[PDB]
Amino acid sequence: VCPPYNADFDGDEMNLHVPQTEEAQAEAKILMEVQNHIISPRYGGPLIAGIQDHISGGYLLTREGAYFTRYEVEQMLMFAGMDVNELPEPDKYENGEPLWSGKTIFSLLLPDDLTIWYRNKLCDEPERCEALEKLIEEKLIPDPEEVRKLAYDGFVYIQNGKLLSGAVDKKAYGREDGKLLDIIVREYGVERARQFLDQVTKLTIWVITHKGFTTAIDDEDLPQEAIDRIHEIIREAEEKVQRLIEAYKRGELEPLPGKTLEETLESKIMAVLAEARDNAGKVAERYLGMNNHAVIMAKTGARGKILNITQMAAMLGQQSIRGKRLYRGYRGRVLTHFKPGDLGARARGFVTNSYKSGLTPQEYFFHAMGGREGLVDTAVRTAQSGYMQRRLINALQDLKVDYDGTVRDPTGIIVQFKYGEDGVDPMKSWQGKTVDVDRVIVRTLLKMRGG
Amino acid sequence: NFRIRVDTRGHLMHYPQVPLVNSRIMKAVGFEDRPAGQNFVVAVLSYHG
Amino acid sequence: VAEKTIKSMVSKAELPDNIKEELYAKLIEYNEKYKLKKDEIQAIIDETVREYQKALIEPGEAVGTVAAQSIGEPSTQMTLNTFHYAGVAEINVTLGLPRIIEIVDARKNPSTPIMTVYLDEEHRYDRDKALEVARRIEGTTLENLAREETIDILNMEYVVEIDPERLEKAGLDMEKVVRKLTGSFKSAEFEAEGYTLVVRPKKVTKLSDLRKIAEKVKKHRLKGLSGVGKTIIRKEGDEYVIYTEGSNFKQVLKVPGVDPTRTRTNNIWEIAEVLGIEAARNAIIDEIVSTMREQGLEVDVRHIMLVADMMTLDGVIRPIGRHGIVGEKASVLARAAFEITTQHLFAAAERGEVDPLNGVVENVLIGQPVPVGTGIVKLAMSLPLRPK
Amino acid sequence: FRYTRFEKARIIGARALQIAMGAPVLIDVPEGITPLQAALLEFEKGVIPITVIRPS
Amino acid sequence: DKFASRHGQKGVIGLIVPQEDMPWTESGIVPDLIVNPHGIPSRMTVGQLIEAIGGKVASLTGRRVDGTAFIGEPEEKLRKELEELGFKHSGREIMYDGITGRRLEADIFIGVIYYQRLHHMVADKMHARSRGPVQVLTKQPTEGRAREGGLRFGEMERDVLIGHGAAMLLIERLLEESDKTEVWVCESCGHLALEDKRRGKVYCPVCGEDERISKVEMSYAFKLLLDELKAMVIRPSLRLKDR
Amino acid sequence: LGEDPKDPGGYFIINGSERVIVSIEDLAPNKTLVERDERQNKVVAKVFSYRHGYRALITVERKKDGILYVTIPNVPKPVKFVYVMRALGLLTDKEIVE
Amino acid sequence: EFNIFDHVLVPEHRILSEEEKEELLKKYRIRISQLPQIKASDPAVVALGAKPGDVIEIKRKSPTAGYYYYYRLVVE
Amino acid sequence: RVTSPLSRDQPHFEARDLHGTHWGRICPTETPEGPNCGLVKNLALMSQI
Amino acid sequence: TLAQRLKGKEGRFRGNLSGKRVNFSARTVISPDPMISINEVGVPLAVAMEL
Amino acid sequence: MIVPVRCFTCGKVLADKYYEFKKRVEAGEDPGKVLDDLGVERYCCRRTLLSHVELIDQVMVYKVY
Ligand SMILES: [Mg+2]
Ligand SMILES: [Zn+2]
Ligand SMILES: [Zn+2]
Repeated sequence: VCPPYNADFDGDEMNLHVPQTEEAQAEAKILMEVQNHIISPRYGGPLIAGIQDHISGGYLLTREGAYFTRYEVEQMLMFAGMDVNELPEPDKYENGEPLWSGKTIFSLLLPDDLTIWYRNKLCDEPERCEALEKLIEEKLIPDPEEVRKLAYDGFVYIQNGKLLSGAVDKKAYGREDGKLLDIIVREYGVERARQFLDQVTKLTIWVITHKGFTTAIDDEDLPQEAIDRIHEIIREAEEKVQRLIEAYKRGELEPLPGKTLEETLESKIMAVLAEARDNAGKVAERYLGMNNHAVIMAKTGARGKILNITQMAAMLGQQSIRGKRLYRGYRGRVLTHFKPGDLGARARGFVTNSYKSGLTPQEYFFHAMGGREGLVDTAVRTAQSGYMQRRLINALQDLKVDYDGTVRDPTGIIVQFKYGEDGVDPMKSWQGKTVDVDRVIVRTLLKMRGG
Repeated sequence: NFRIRVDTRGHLMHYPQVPLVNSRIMKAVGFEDRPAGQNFVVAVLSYHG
Repeated sequence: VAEKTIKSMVSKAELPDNIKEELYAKLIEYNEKYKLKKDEIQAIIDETVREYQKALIEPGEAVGTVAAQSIGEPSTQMTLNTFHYAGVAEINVTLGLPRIIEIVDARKNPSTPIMTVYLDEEHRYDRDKALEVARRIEGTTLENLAREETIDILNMEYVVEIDPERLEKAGLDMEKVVRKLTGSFKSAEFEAEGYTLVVRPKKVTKLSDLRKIAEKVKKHRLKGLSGVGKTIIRKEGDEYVIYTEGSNFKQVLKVPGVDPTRTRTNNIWEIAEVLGIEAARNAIIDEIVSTMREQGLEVDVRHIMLVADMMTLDGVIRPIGRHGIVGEKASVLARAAFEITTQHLFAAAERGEVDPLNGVVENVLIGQPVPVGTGIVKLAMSLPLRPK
Repeated sequence: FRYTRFEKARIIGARALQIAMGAPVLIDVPEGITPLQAALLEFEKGVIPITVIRPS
Repeated sequence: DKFASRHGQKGVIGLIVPQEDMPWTESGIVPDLIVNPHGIPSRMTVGQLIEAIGGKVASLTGRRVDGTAFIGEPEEKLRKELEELGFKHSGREIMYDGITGRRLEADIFIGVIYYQRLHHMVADKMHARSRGPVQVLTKQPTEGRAREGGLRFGEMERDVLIGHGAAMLLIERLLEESDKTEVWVCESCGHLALEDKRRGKVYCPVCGEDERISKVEMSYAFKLLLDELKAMVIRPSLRLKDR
Repeated sequence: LGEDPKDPGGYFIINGSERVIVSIEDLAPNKTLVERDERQNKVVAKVFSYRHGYRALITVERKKDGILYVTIPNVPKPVKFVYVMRALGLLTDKEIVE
Repeated sequence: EFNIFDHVLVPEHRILSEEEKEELLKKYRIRISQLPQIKASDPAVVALGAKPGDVIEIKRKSPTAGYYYYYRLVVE
Repeated sequence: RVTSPLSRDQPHFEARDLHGTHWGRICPTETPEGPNCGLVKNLALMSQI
Repeated sequence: TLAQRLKGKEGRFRGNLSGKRVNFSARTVISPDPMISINEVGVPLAVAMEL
Repeated sequence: MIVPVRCFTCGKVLADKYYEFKKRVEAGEDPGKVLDDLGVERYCCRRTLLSHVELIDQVMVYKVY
């Protein structure tokens, strides 16, 4: 419960008031308690869910080859409230020692009838997802052994309470759309969801803690050959820009339609360099493996962006201020360390070194010009929003829904016959639509045919 | 001169320490002669959450 | 089992269900080619109605307040986007949060208008035919096909200057060169290298004041139709879409080739005077949605539709503040705490007027329960009550 | 007859206030319980005699 | 209490765990501060990692590493010296988990970072209000810790409670925690009546006692508002209505 | 004496509280600044000038019809440059021109 | 050559006979003066020849509930 | 501290941006956040008046 | 006078009527603990005795 | 502020080897052996002895009776 308050933890303060009269107190507990607000009225999706460690730990618990010894399983089911009898059973692998596959321990939380299947973010081979995609349509209940045990790490398949294939990431939990916590609140009231949420949290934490999840300094390192690969890219991209400047001087411009000649030059240049930065980023997403403790956080969605992991071992790129490139300076140049009248790549604000290798004095100053932009804006955008909200609240607060389903203003002037183009409340509708025939058919037909 | 002084609110951290790696400028300004902070020994890992 | 036999089972069960679900469920439940038998088919319809029956809004909700808050929350998280895109056609259309403020208010004027023009079945796949249309709407005066102006020395009095090539590479129609004397003020004559010179060998009115001649002949050119501006073309899914700057609705529909049934326009007012009032409502909805989607965030459509419908409640669109709903009729007390100036409008109500209550702010000022929420329920209970 | 969310809260709220000022309680024994929590168990057994006058 | 490094990793003390249940390195070192690993490759403070290695080398050798911008100690020397002193180059070691006791199946980074305690101390934030003295002429509660005040319930806080639909909760919070004055209104006149002690009776002006006068409960603030209209030539007839 | 040698000084001890004057960044008095172009009018120049306390503005604008006005602080109502020029001290048209 | 019809923004406005007025007004239990009110200008009303004191039935398509109806008057 | 004399609320986008002349006279990074941000700045270490 | 008494942009709607500080409250910093249920809140024992 | 009599992580007395350290290092004897020559194995004990300032001599001069 720290997306809805939009709180962090670096000193933010909260207040708490206690209602007194018996009618008021009762009213507060039935109508405003937390569990009645897992789905947000703004969009059809869950708002209270797993955050940073909750997602990342969930990945480590469900990867191909996460065999937990008997002592640990026993120790962690007592850490997650759940209370089972003498059925840890039955020890999938006893070759090395009698031990447990990671999928079965997670399976002890979902109820015994959830059949769901959806592709998720970690897939990288659209063919191996599709080799398994037909065996669900034309059979609907196969044996688990054949090709479900020929599983992939990115196609969540749960059938009647058993996670056969797939791995859990930010498509199950999380603040943006997760189609697992979502389905469990529609199908099985509200009270069930809080226990499933609560038990997932304390489970997932216990694996992440005892398994070790550090980040060191070598996680950003590339070898000598890959470094040289980036260097040749920065040289060619610079020389491409120089050739265009020489074309501008000799009057063979070939200018763009709309903009004036001076702006056509700038427009061509920015496109040339943006490709080169992204091209270096493709190299970074290629060489350093997906099995270190830093990229893992990036691809699942727990304080991540592949754009900043690449921005730590490759070019930073250009540096802009509200659109145009850096023009504000001395009469003819930006800084006094370049020659007057240089529109080159390096002169007009293009940093070549990364945060690891280190920024030089010219480049470091350029980076400050781009960083003050973000600072100024964020405090200004709030100002206009707050006033604007006061307008629409003092205009719409009067409307109610009458018992015959009609929205009426306080003077009996009917604003809308059958509310909101009738009749499903946005807190309970499916991504703009209503009842969802495609889900209901598969759900009831599976529970009856499966037996 | 903290012990002979009158001021609305003052602070005194008992055991300050000179920062391991610092800048050459900090010694030429006089921050090393009256510092403000301590050297912890940090480990990076996610504990119990 | 077959097609006709499940067109009747659904039929007599459709009474608790709605019209849209009837078409969708039948079409889909048919289209599963491994088709189940009969008993389970009844169960599906029986189950489906339960979901629908459980989705209706609970009478007593406060749909006004949640609509305001859900639209005013993402404005705080209204960060930047890639403002310098790698695109060409749409340019400087004022995205962001200030766009939302413009549509929420009336404003006849609004900054950077654009009107969109699609084409019919002849101009839909061909470059040379899309250009002729484009060139027909651009409209170029004389003050744009120049670089500057100066005067001469003795008797020459004036001169027109560079450049002349804007017709012999773009293709702007030498027949209209003769047209120019269409009720023109002065209009001399000298088409040499394509650049028409204009000599005036007279007197007392203008002698050398080359500034005030701006409102004269120079502005009075008409090399095209629809006094609007630039026109950019773009292949949008194998169809050429013409993106124009500014707006001129009355005369854009009366143009050969522009398909009149599909042009959409960013100007809120012009759509209301030409198309109609209900069409203005659809323009409001579409425009807000377009803004949110290009930012990443999504907001559910029922909120936008409430605000849009509520705003057009008089026929004429009126702003959301100080000249509209809060300024329009409410109760007298519902304008007492808004824009204190009231001593001219407040004394107006003192001549023959009443008030009952049932607002929101009147009841909170007096101490009464507001009529939304729990307040709209009334209880009743028979009093023997043997405990047992 | 299935209650709406708003009607449910009100009924409990009304019923709870009666329980404070007297008004004998049905089988609700355990150990020391607030007047609010008393109304919750009575409602869970569907014995609340308060009926909602529906405006229709 | 708030702690923060000199790079921007602001944070609050989360739990003060006993020394025994703390993971320790295959040497005698026991960590003092365990930092969340989700904060380094998110903010992009590579300088934090470099300082950690830099403090380890500096403590062992004995000389203080020079880190001034642009002409500071080259990165590669600290990594190449750390190894010859007897430690894996990457800053990582083998750590044993203090709770149960088995090596974590990973290596755990460890450094010497210079923190600093900030003055936003919890002793000066916490305070509570039961029922305090308020203003006399305007009748609002007081401000600050020297006069026992918290924050206010103004414009935005009314609109949020209405959204839920809590009518009962609303009334209690904004009015009842003030004064409620009971006045006797005439039914067919609309003007506020008039008592008389020593005899004990009410009496409205125009109609003499015969007409049933009724009690009406309202906020004291609103009664004063009627008077202002009454001081002018405006008549605020209160037409009451039955239960 | 009772002071510490590291204290750099530069502040006053008025009435007990230690007050310091934070330097204020002026906009270069007795200068000329040609303002920008084509927002509402043409170009305008602005000159701040102070002499013993008071500082006033004197623009010599020229809006896009060639009037060329001057602003005076006391009562706006711009006056033509050549009107004001003769009221100052130059009579003949040759004086202004040359 | 165009019209208010055949366009992706203007729905097909139709007029009710006198009988249906009373029938409609009993369902929603309201007075005549409480409905939204178009103006005597704007093409969509003047094309059909509508008189003040009428209830125009406008049927517009909503991309969520399919077919949704509405009703409006016309004043000067 | 060096302070500018403007309005603390209305946005001066052209007055807050780091101009090129600040190199070696005004500190490029030291700027307190809040409603000010950019208005109040700090003198560089290597600068004489 | 009267027209500056009932109003004058700072009279008696927004000042003392429609907004007030309230009673029965407390305010302080927050720190995390994932070992309690999703709806519970921890209240410091000093605050529990003043409310 | 006289040297912390214990280290902050490793419990081991340390004041008894501060003074003898300081005077020996202020004569040219390289610190990397002086510390080693005494009982200072791990580096956790070592940081607290290396970086410290002992301001107590300056502050003591001023008085408060
Ligand atoms: Mg915060
Ligand atoms: Zn009376
Ligand atoms: Zn130690």
